[PDB]
Amino acid sequence: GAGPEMVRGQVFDVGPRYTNLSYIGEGAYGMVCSAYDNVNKVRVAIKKISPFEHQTYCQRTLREIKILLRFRHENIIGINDIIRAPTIEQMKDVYIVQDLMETDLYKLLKTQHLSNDHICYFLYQILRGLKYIHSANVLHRDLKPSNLLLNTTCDLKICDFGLARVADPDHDHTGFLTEYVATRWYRAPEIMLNSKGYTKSIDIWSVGCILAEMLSNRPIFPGKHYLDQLNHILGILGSPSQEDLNCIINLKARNYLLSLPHKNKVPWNRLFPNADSKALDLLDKMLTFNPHKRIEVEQALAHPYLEQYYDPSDEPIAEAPFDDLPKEKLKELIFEETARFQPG
Ligand SMILES: Cc1cnc(Nc2cnn(C)c2C)nc1
Repeated sequence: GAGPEMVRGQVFDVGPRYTNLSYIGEGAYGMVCSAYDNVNKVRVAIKKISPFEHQTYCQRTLREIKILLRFRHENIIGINDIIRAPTIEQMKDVYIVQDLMETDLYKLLKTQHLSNDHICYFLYQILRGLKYIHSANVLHRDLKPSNLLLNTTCDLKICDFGLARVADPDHDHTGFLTEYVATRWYRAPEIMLNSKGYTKSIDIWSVGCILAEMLSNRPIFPGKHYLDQLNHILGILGSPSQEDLNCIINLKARNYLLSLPHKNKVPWNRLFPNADSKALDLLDKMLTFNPHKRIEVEQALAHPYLEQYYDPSDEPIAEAPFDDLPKEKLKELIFEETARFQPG
């Protein structure tokens, strides 16, 4: 006989297939470990999910499961296996089995200086992954260094699709200071002004912020609270032009911007004196105030900075485009979506 494996006073019950566990880290509702896969004879990553108590955990779990099982791309993390009980009644936790990566960009940026060739390659793979996501009419909505995994040879995979949504550009408008879910430092200016984050331009902003942080090892706009985030953006971009204010029809939002003193643009090359001039030209185009003028993913890939990698024939798209449900229907939905990994 035998008993289930334990990590730090936690059931991490993945055996007999997955053994020899090491703690990696965690989040709000999951411990993450590596484990030796006895079938494929490789170490893998396993994330323990326990979402059946909160309906926002269930929504987020299901959304990501569905997206990652549909998606297939070298720059997007997949799901290799899902472990759960054979019945709904006995199902308490779900384990998601994924390729084991060495680290993430957040950890790498706190410890390592990136050469220009590393920055270039990382940015290429982010955008290549993002082209596929956007081609499926999906928005990631939470791109940040900790959601970018790296292997030992610096190949990059996008993870964490829990906040992802289908794009909805005609329902993007909202009022001033609308509360938002995604990570503050990577939030586009429009979120704080008049946007629900339903357009592809929201992810490009986040990629711009990540590019800036790769250049200096420091987040470019570290806001300490909701409206501070906009202070930081305007601090570097300067005051919006008359033309860009004219696109902001909502009066509360517009008049807030008109109330502020004039701020000068901080030149990119002053902020980043050792950066490649082409990297700073692309940065400028991704961190454009006005989301309609902001560069799109496919244009970013065609930018001179990425000419060593750019190859649209090797940058694939999705074959096709990709609520009020209680906890019990969401549990049934999660059970159903994970059925393909069961023995029999
Ligand atoms: C899904 C997933 C999550 N994490 C990893 N690896 C990782 C990240 N940080 N560290 C220290 C390690 C070992 N691999 C895959």
